[PDB]
Amino acid sequence: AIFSDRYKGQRVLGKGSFGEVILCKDKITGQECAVKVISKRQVKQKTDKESLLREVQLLKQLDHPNIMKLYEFFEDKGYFYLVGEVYTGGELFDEIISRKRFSEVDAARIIRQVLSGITYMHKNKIVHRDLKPENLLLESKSKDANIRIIDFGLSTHFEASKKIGTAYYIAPEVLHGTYDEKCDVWSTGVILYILLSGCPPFNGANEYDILKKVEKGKYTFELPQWKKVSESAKDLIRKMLTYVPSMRISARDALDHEWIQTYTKPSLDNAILNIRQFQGTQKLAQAALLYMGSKLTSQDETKELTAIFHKMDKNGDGQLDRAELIEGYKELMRMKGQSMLDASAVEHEVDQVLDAVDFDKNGYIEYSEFVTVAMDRKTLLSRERLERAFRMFDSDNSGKISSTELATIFGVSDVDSETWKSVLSEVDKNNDGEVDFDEFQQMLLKLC
Amino acid sequence: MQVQLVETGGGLVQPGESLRLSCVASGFTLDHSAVGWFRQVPGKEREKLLCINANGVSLDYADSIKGRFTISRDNAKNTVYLQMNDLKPEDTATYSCAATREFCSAYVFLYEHWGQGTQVTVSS
Ligand SMILES: [Ca+2]
Ligand SMILES: [Ca+2]
Ligand SMILES: [Ca+2]
Ligand SMILES: [Ca+2]
Repeated sequence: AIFSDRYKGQRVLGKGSFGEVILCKDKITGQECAVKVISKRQVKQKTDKESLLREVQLLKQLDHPNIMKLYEFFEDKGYFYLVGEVYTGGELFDEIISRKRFSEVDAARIIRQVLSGITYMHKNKIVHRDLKPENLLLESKSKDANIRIIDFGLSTHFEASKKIGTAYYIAPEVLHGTYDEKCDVWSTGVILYILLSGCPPFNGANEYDILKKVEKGKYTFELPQWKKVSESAKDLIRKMLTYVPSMRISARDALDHEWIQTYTKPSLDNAILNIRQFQGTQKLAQAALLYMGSKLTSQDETKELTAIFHKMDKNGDGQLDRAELIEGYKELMRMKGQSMLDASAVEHEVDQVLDAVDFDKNGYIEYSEFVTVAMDRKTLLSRERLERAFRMFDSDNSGKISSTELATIFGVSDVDSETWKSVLSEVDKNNDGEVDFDEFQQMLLKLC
Repeated sequence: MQVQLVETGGGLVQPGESLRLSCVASGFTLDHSAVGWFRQVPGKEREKLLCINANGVSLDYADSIKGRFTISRDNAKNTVYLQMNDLKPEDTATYSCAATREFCSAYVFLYEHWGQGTQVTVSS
């Protein structure tokens, strides 16, 4: 049972909480697979080895259209290799925001697939615990292809050490300690909630606040977009989001619910908008943040940032790359108050996360992107800088930002061409065709 | 005066020839400016070509112009140069230059003080 003789590694594919996904080619069978590489040094193993191996064997025995099929498992002296089938379609929410129309029917199909997979896995007595939209992938880029869930049953054995974006979906019983499979349902519920509103039912500025909200267990449907949503869906959400597990609806029961039953043979535009805002700011938001960072800093800020950036830009090309980011990281953090005693590997890892704040994805971090990093969001997106920015964008001072004004500030000046119209619409909540300060602020602060 | 960049050196040339373009700053100095050259073909969005910081050079464009175009800098003469070699019928377009503070960006929209540019035409 050895990896190198069985599979061949090529290039990194995706980012996982427990380990990193890499595309691999097979020696003898000549097929492409996806391997999750988990580090014994980086992550802790909760259960003993034999238990993990047993669970993995059971997983290798299993098969369902809505779960990630697990082919092989390899244990290296240093690392763990978890081999399964490949996925090219990417995460679900991205595909959702890619499309123009999103109705309760689509969400019903999605949740049906999810709950089907969940029901199968529960039939074999397996619990995910950590269920997120990221764990929902599409096997192919083809439209209306079905969903496959990944990292099923791995959470029980591993606990990561890196942590905001799992608090939205975690179940109260999981937070309090011991739990059963129904926690997954709760998680699914949360997703469904988002799917219909584009906002988390339990929300907060940071992990602590979000966890406070979910632990309190209280939530509402007061948001305006819920007026566009049928009552049955809200009822199903209520049954899924009950604090006490025994009273909570099971996955199998939920699969036969009235909502999912009926809606599987209007458009929730504000919802999908809020999903786009939720997701990576694939919007006017990135351009606005970059503009604010590069052009709207005070003299002291510009001086300090330019100085530090010069110190980190070793070859002086005007870009920061992986190596320069690594060599300059500890000193940058030393500058930002917050790490002398930092292991080279976690330094490379955090440097990689910052490489995930590389908006244009050219592989380099510019000065503007760098300003987002060096300046905490509290300062860069203060009330003052936001107001000044909005005032700059709003030339005629009407109180709203027009498409033409956006085209004027940072524009090739194609007001038509559906460029600026599409870019505007992604932020235009009330559909007046303009951006008031509320929407600008919500855009840059991910607020609802 | 007011603040703008002016381009010169635009003309008609045979394929495979060489041409030199100039960008002069009026109303401000290039001392703290990173200047980049961009080419726009009619009905197409502006394309990053090259950029020079206050000092160093970056090849922003796709590698189609790599090794053929050089960007130069003379602060005293307030001028940025673009040396174009081995011209192709692919290269004919409007060439203009823009400036951002200190460091060369790779987002077109962070640039300012755009110029009317110069017509560069390669024979067909
Ligand atoms: Ca560099
Ligand atoms: Ca970048
Ligand atoms: Ca206005
Ligand atoms: Ca509006």
